[PDB]
Amino acid sequence: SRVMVEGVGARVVRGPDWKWGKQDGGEGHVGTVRSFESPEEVVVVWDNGTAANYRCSGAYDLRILDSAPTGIKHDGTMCDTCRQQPIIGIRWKCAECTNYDLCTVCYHGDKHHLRHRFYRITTPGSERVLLESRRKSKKITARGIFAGARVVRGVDWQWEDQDGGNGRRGKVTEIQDWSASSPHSAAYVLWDNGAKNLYRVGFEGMSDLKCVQDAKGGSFYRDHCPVLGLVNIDLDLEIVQSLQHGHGGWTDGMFETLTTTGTVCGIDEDHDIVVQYPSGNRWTFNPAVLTKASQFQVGDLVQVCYDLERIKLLQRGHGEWAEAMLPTLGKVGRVQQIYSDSDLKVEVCGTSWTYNPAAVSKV
Ligand SMILES: [Zn+2]
Ligand SMILES: [Zn+2]
Repeated sequence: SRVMVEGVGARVVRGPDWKWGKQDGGEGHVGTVRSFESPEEVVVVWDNGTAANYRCSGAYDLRILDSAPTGIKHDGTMCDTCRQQPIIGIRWKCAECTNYDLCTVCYHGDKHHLRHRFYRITTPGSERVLLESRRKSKKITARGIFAGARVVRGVDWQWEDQDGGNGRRGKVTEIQDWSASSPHSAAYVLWDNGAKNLYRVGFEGMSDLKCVQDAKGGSFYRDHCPVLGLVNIDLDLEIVQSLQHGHGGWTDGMFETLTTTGTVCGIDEDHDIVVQYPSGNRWTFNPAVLTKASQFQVGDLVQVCYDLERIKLLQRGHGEWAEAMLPTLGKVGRVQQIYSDSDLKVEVCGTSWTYNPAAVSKV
């Protein structure tokens, strides 16, 4: 029979029955499952330092953002984008393709087709659950202990005064694997006093760090998470690797580039492109490997499309159509925010709406 996996170290966010205000630091803010008091109650240490108990039965206060730090895996599978094998964490199987799967990073990282509906397979024992397309679903940004975060020592600290002392600060440079069997479970810190090291952020449910300034950890499809209880690359890795022959090559530190937008910090002598990512990493590519787009900027004034057929198509295709939007057609408005799924929050007619970026034009 199916049973709950009491996965200590799972990275979680607030769930559908959440009623505890801003205890997590806000929606999309991340925490670590420290332990289970029972099969109904779980202890979470949020990245902001707050420890609290939550319901994981009948009522569900939490969603799983990443279970990979627990080591749970799906032997006999491979992620067809990044080639992780076995898939560690939640398994995401494309329902519309033959024998195609993604890991959680590639799934939330918008790899494969966003209009193809996936199955969520949370555990090896889970029945597969058909989801809505990512293209039509709400995407938010994770916040907490991620690259760029400003941190102090956390509750489970046992590393002497490596930080220079309790309350001394440092910056997370990179989320790493504490061990091969527990990915995404550690954070490398550069302490302000020049010291540096790797600390547990999820490994064995440990919280060595607490951010005083949380950072963005990339975006995810919130309602696709199971309840508990510049330039981008859109080309298949085998392509990338052989294209990289004589243009910087490939190393296993570059997988960030497959799902994370990087910025062109330069152009070298062999006409290859140097690219910097929020990790702090620089990487060099054959220009073929890279593709650029995302047009608009915050504060841009734009005109809403005035072809109703087209704007209906555009809004529906992106899961954001409402008849109430009719008075915005042809109106000029201001880009308030560029969402992670490329849609736009636009101030128009004294309200805000979410628009497909093709549904507006720079004025
Ligand atoms: Zn993957
Ligand atoms: Zn597919």
